[PDB]
Amino acid sequence: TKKRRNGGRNKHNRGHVKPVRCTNCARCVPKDKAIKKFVIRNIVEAAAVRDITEASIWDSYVLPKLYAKLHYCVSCAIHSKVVRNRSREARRIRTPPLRSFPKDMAR
Amino acid sequence: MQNDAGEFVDLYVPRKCSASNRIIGAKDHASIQMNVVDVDPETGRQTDGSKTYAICGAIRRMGESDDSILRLAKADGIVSKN
Amino acid sequence: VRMNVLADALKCINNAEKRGKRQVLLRPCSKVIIKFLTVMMKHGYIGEFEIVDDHRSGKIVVNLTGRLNKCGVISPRFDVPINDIEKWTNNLLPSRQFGYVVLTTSGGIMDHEEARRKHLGGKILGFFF
Amino acid sequence: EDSKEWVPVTKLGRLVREGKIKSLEEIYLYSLPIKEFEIIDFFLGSSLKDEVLKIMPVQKQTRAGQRTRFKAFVAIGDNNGHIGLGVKCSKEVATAIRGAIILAKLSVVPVRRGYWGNKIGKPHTVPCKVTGKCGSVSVRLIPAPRGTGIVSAPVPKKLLTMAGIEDCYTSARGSTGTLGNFAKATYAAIAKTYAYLTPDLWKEMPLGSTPYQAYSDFLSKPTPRLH
Amino acid sequence: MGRVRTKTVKKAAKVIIEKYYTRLTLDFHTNKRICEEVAIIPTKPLRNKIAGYVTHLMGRLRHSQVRGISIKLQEEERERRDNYVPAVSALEQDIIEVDADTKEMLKLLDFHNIRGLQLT
Amino acid sequence: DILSLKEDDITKMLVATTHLGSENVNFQMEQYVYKRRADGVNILNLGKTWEKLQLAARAIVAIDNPSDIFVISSRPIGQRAVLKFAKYTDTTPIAGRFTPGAFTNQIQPAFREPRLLVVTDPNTDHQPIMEASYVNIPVIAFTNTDSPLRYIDIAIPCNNKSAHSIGLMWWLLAREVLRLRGTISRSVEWPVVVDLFFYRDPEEAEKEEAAAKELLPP
RNA sequence: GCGAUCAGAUACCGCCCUAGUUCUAACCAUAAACGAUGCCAGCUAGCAAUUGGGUGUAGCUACUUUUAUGGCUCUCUCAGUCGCUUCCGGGAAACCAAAGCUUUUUGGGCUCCGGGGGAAGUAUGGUUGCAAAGCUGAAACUUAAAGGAAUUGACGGAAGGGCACC
RNA sequence: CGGUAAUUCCAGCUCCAAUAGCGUAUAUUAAAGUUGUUGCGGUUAAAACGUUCGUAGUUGAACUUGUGCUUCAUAC
Repeated sequence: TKKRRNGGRNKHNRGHVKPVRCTNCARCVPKDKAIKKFVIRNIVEAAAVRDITEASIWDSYVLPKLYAKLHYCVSCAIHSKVVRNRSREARRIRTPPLRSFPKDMAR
Repeated sequence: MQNDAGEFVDLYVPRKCSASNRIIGAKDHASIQMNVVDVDPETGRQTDGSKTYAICGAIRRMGESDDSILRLAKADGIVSKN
Repeated sequence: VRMNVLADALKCINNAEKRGKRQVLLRPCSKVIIKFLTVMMKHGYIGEFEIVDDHRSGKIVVNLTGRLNKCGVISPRFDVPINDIEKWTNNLLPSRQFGYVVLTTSGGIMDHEEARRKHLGGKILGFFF
Repeated sequence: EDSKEWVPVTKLGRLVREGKIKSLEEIYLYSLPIKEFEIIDFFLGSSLKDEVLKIMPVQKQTRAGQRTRFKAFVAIGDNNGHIGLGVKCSKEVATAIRGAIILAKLSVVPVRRGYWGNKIGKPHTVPCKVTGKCGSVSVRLIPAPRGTGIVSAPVPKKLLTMAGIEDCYTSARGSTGTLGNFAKATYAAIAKTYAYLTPDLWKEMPLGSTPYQAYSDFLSKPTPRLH
Repeated sequence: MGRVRTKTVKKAAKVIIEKYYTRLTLDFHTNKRICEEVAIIPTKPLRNKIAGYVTHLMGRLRHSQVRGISIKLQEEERERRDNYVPAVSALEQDIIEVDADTKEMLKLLDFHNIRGLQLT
Repeated sequence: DILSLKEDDITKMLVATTHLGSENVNFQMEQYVYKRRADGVNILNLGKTWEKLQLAARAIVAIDNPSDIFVISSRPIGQRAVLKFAKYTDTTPIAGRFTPGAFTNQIQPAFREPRLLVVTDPNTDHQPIMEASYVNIPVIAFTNTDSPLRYIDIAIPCNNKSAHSIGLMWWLLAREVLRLRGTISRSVEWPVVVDLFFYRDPEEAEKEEAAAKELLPP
């Protein structure tokens, strides 16, 4: 009942490597086999953007965003619908797809 | 195969690969008997008397179908000046 | 480490015709090995084989006609007298019809039916068909 | 009663119904794809008789509650030099036993018969040592001298007698009681008898005929010619 | 939308225009009447089925035809869609464009010493 | 001689960008190309491939009935050349949907058994050669450098990517099948114009009418 | 220890701190100590990344100046390692470029090490540890099966998509 | 298989087996290529010491006098 080929992630000629805990579970897991979503999320959530332009001291100040690389474990991914359940064959790609729009939650 | 009193006894003799000397199996359904033909040396004008060959599918599975006949055409001097 | 310089030379010949390598780059030019390739040509099993000699060991080029099935080797050189050569036929050959195990006795390297006429007991190196 | 006069699907059976192919080896040079069983009954039918191996059952699992299906190993074969194997599912036995036997006609192989130790008088057994490895079933064929019959399991003897051998030391390793790969591997074992290069075969050939080109005139005409 | 054309009102429709696009127009209530002549419907609600859809495609027949149907009246102009457009030939008649590493291949294989100019 | 390259035609091969080769080599495809330019241009031996037109030509002739040779192109850029290619040779133009398998027919008593095979594109038509590979078929083809060369005999690399390339390669073969027992009268110039295997304009085709007649009223 | 929750919670959640993680001195020496695949010699297939080291730019770029050392790009190269491709190899299969070349009742070397369950990694002694414990390891008895991948029943509170006032 | 309409039980019936022999249990070899060099297995079905050196082990490159030359017995 081995399904993945290599297994988790990134254990080529090392052994056992650095962990850091998940944010939404903190089951302390190694840095390779945990889902690592990285997001530049915006501050006003794209709704108060029209309000701060009126209340700005300067010409729109133009708004920055936040940067922080968050770290998720496996059930954290599935209990928030992050990445889930391809086929026995459709687990064999990493690099594609999005194909449609500039992805939200940034935004 | 052949008996003491000189006879092709069994049923027949199956084919063999002209290029790389393999056998032609009875159910190997990827073996080709292609028959290339000659040219009059002045201009066109195909004459009769042709050159058939036997290629096995094990060569055709590796992708060496094409340049294997390039060996035999140069070995028979048909496609020359190469 | 190159343990037996005989057997490693034999197997790459068998690891040629499967993908259809008509040629063999081969090492390292021992005179016991030169006493062996012509036995293939003594029944016409391979093509033309030639040997360049660097001044370390030499190396062999071997062309092939494609008539072989498998050449093999018993290891190491088991001692075999005359009265028990027939045991090494049926365990190593498909039939009494064709194929040739090859031993070497005190008179030299030969075929087994050659040895069955020369009548001198000796040591197995390999076999082929 | 036929009851139906055979129609050619392809032009290959059109050639044999026109009587321009009278040789079973004529398809066997270039391994012609024979996808009509009528050509097998064109040349043969004489000495081409059949024997069932098993009628063993299977099951298909459904929503409610089962589904039972049949499966019959069978083997037809000409009494000297040919055999066929095949199997087919069916929801009834009589739909299988009259239909599954059609498949083995597409699996008719020339069986090469050989001597063992003396070149006199119509070679009998097998050219050389040939194994058929298929699904934990490795039937190794070993040539035999006279008198000694086909030794095997109790099951595959009906295959080999209706193929044409008389004398062979033969076994395999494993669970032959799982018969499904056992009779199948022998069908692959006996088929390899023309996949072995022999020094008897070291002279080659007149290199080919290709009866497409030899019979294109009947191919080129669009008329449904009888005879 | 909510009503879907079934197989009987569609797969039977592919030949009736293909056989008789001539002397048939987009006018429904007479093409409703024409179903009795070329065909035989069992019931006129199926005539209310099969005639409305084929009249719901005659402009789509005329403009931007879609696969699955053959008109046989525009089929003969496809041979005049196999037109020569005069006068396409070699571009600058030689052409003089050469990659300057196939220029020796114009010299070493071909004996043609014809004009070849290199562009980087 | 005349069976040599006839170098005026090679001048049209430079128009057909036949010198350009694709970048992945596929080591079985090596002999016909010679050198690689920087910024990704592979430069092919064009003197080799003309004799491989000939070896393709020397095989397709000496087959009596010209019906059971089937010309194949799934990509619509190649379908434009091949259906007009069948206006002179008597092949069956089968370009596009091949409807697999072709092997238990419905209305035709003449079974869909191909005998000989020509294909423009080796890569996108990897399926109908695999159709034909079961039934002992020679598969003559054009190709490029990056190509699975399985069951392809023979393969003719020129460019295999542009309409100006692929439409003219069929024009050369139509010479040699008619130069070799096809009453073209010994390698003389075509009676027809030699560029009719071409997109007159890409789809959708703009309204350029037949025989280039111009509108007198706007 | 205390609050909830629960029928019970001695738990999944909270609050407090206690052993300890800390670094120095040693002491056991076992882990799923896993790539569940020992190590060294040979051949057999690509393709794409990338590490270093070389090498060719018939390369640009950098300005200390066109240069120079320097950067990147291309080319070649060995040690590869990853990934992907399809046996055309091998397997019972998933998977495998070696788990292939152990096919033909086969052979490139060398070591341990398994023969159905559960009895059981328990007894019995030795041996080793300051200890908790380890190198070590059976038997009467009892049992016809325990499992290996795969197909099917779960658009049986499990994922994704669409339906009626059962 | 036997849990009320028994193809396995008890009888009768016929049928069969080998035949002056049949059967029991008990050890032993074959079947069993399930004690194996020939002849398997170790990804996971039972299964590589976590480890690296390391003697006793055991296995080890290549290279170290010949093809010829002439004749005859001798195939033809």
